[PDB]
Amino acid sequence: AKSAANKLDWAKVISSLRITGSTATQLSSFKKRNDEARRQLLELQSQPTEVDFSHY
Amino acid sequence: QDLYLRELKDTKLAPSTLQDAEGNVKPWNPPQKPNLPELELQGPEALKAYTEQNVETAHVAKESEEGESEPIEEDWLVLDDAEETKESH
Amino acid sequence: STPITGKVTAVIGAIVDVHFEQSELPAILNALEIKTPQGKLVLEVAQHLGENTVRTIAMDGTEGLVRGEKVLDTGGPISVPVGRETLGRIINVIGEPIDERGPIKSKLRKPIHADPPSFAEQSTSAEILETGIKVVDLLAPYARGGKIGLFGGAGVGKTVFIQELINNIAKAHGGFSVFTGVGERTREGNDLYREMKETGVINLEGESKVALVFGQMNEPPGARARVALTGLTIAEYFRDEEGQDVLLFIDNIFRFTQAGSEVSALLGRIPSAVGYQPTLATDMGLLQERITTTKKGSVTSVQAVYVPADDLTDPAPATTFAHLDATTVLSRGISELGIYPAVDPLDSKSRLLDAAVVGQEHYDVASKVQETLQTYKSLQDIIAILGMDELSEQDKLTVERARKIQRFLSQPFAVAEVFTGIPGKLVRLKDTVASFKAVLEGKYDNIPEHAFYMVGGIEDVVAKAEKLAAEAN
Amino acid sequence: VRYEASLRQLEQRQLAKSVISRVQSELGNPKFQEKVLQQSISEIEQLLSK
Amino acid sequence: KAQPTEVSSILEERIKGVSDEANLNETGRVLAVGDGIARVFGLNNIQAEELVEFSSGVKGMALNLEPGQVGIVLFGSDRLVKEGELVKRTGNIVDVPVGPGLLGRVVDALGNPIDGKGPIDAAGRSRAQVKAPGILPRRSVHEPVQTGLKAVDALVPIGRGQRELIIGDRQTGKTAVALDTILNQKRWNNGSDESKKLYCVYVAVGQKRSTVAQLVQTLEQHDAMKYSIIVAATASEAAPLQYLAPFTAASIGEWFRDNGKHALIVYDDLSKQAVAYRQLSLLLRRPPGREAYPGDVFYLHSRLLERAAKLSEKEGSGSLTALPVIETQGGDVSAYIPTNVISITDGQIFLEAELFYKGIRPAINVGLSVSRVGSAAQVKALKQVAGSLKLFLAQYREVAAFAQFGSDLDASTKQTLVRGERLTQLLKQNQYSPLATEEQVPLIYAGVNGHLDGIELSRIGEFESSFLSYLKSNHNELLTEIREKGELSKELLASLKSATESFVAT
Ligand SMILES: Nc1ncnc2c1ncn2[C@@H]1O[C@H](COP(=O)(O)OP(=O)(O)OP(=O)(O)O)[C@@H](O)[C@H]1O
Repeated sequence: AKSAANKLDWAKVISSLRITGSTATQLSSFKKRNDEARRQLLELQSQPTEVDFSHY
Repeated sequence: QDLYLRELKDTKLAPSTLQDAEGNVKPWNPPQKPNLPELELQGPEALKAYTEQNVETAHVAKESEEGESEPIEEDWLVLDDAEETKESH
Repeated sequence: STPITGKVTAVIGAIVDVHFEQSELPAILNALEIKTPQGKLVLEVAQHLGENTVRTIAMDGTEGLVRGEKVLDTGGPISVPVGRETLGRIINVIGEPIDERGPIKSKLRKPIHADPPSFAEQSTSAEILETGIKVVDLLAPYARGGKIGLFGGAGVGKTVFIQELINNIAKAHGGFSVFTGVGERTREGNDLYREMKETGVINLEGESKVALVFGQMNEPPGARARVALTGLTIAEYFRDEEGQDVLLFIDNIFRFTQAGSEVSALLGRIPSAVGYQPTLATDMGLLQERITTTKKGSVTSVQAVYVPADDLTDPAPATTFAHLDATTVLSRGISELGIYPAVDPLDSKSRLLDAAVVGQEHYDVASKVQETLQTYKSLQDIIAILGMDELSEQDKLTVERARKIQRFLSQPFAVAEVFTGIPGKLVRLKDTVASFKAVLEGKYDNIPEHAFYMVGGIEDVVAKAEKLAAEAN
Repeated sequence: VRYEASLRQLEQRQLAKSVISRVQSELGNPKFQEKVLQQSISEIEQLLSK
Repeated sequence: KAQPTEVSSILEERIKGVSDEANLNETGRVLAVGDGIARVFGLNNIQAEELVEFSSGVKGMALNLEPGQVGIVLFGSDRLVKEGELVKRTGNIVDVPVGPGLLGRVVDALGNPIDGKGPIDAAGRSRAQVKAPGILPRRSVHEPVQTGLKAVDALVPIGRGQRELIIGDRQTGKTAVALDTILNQKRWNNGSDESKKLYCVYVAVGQKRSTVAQLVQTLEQHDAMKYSIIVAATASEAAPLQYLAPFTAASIGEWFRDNGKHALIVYDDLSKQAVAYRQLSLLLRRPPGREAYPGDVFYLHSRLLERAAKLSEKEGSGSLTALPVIETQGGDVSAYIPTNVISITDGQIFLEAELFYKGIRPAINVGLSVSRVGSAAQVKALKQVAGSLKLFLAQYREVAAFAQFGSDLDASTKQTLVRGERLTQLLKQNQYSPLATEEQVPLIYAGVNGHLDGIELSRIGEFESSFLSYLKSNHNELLTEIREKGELSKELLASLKSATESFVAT
């Protein structure tokens, strides 16, 4: 359900067309892009965080 | 086949004093018990890192904080610099 | 005791046919002796014609053989004395020294046609061998237990380069050197021996750090097709017994391919394409795959290449280049600018200049160095045409930085202390990467160009900067 | 797990040089004599069987 | 501990049991061993290409029979086979262990494993010289082999059962394409459906020991060794091993082919197999042909590569797909060997050296690399959004030498030149990062429809990972749509255009 957040962010991108010279607002969206792109590879990267006592 | 039989009996029994009864070894001049189960037993923690990686360091994360509960003397600066951006906008 | 005595039935040039009496025959690649008034004459059995009759290739001159002489057998392959007593002793392919320093009191005698190491023992991550010369360990690093193609004709400091490798492997990794001249010119064989005495890598009284194997040109071709194997076995005993990282120097591998051509054309096998022997890939592999890295130690090989008629689709360089991990070119246009060594930067490329092995920082620094000298070379025409006014600040700084790097590549040698007198600086890798990194950043642009010529590291760069600041005022 | 496989390889190479020791143990015997009887009765078993 | 001695003693019982029935209607003396081949007297009931065993462990294949004597080629160095020894005949045409138990192992040409992981759990033996399947149990290819490279699945697609050639030059990035394809098949080898899994058999011939060691280490870093089969015939070992090893690996492939499953094989590289074959035919006095490969060297690569196609439903819908690798000499496509592999395989991926010299890795020359039955078996989505891309790169290649004049031009050539440079910089790819088709569609889709034209040329390399992470964080449902459907409908296309123009706008 993150697409509503990002859809309203691109809505504010085509509305931040109206204010040229954005200092750090797009950089704040860059920081949420940074850790949101980090968290998905973090959750997909891991194994089930346990020692496999049956086989291993 | 007594060829096979005597071969396998010497095959079983000639290291059986190295495996069954621990009268360590007659032909090998260095001793065998301080090779693998005494020296090389701590081998993998002599081959990997000791007391951080093998003890594995169940470690507490550094609790990173918020903007330290100070709105005023920086929200007014953000507001006036935003006035300056909208001047430049 | 129980000798296997037969008669020589046929002498054809360098081919010798030996008849044996029945139920006695040694297999292929076993050493046979013939006693002469001049010494011993060694044969290696290569083909069995049936009829209890073998056919060998010579290992020394085959004049004067009466057919019917007794043929003594030694069972195994060509034995070589190995170990500590072999150091500083010029051994031919037979196993006898020719420096007239008496017999070599070595402890074992090893075969040379051994097995290459099995696949479970091949080391599964080729690390970087810290050689010691800067431009080697920066741009085209030598693979630890890999293969290195050292190009270029003589007279560009190639012997100086290879003695510098000897001293730096003696210092840093403590490894010994085994030099092997297959097909080596005899005169420059003696000149190499004299120079290796005077540079200190051969001490006739102390502990020398090299074993010489000189298979001369005037031996029959069966000799030169095994001299490299002799040097290889002297490498293997230092590898798998005492556990070191040993440098095997081979000059010159194209003459080894000629030895293969003439041995397998004297045997009457049909010649291949261009005229090299049809056992080309296999009899290059039996020399290459015994130079590798096991879990005990490693032997890294520096072997030259005479490119035939300046052409690289000829199968002898086109077969050597399916094995070489890293090339190193000693060009003309770099020693012509008075640079020691003359490791040309744009040409000497490695298969182990990769960030997954050398690390990210090393690969970044080396990539920026290659692009810097690349842009420098692409600018060197319009530098003469237009001058330094067509350079923008994007460009004139790159010209300055690249002159700084090109002067910075030269290194004071551990062997040019009787040449130039400047004592050699064995530069580590962790100094080298950081030094080139700091010059690529721009933290020493104020330093003049003259203080970068024949400098060890960034610390001696700072010291020479202060000394030339003092001499200018 | 890697070190366990390495220790198994070391056990196997120790028993390989022990096999060399067993070759040295076997080859001094009058099994060199006694074993000709084994071949004799074995050839009796093989060649009669057809 | 003594557990392998237990197993070896059970094998001693087998050897002692075999000694109770050992009567070798065969044995003959070794008359003469020469030229690396043996002549044997006796053996009056041997077969053509029957395996024999000398008295030193070196096996051999009896490849010719004459009235009087039999000529047996060796399978190793001739240092072991001595004159006057004893030649038992095994009884078999040359076979290798096939079956699923080889997955993970590293064998040489005769099924002897050399990894050090015990004996091969062998589900059977199969001949090396199998007749290829005739024209009736064949189906034309209709399933994708998603290699994971961008440019391969963009331009030159590979069908299950389509023999494609990776031709190139020395140290020009030939092996990396096959290695990236094997690592891309991890998408389905972790999965559950058999008919989407794709087993990889990598057959290293003529290469160094340490290269195959590093390649096994690479296929255990990224975990490919639950489905890999390495057949190694390294250049230390002698020539008829290299003549044999790709054929035995093709028998390994046919075992997976007949049993319904799908499997990829990689020959690497057959220009050293023809080296080994010209060695074996120039030591038996057979006279050479053009450039001294012997006159039947077309037939060798024929009878090798023709044991790989797509079986129809009548035999079980299994498959075998081959990627031979040919080392040419300096960008040549017209020596005698690379004009025989081309005249068998269904197309080329000509990895030209000049483009890798400019760092564009992998260096597929687009205007030369073509595939013949690739187009009928691509993923439907890429075929919908790259039907211009081959023609557009042909268009850009037309104006390649026309723009070197430096002359000022019209608007259309500048537009195509900018879009062509963005596409050329776009198809680069780092090592060991294959992109699945679910991510190959949007990147190519951003390339086709002019969205990149505002970006500078250097940002494109990080534009790739940025636009991918933008789609991974937010429009994950579009990636699942491309995964499930494999096809872009109109609504999917419009949503994708919105999701492009969003991230394109910043
Ligand atoms: N995508 C890539 N990323 C990084 N490096 C690459 C890539 N593609 C190729 N290379 C480089 O190409 C070099 C050789 O790769 P590869 O083995 O495929 O070439 P090759 O011609 O097949 O060599 P050989 O024929 O000896 O196997 C490697 O050192 C590798 O670093």
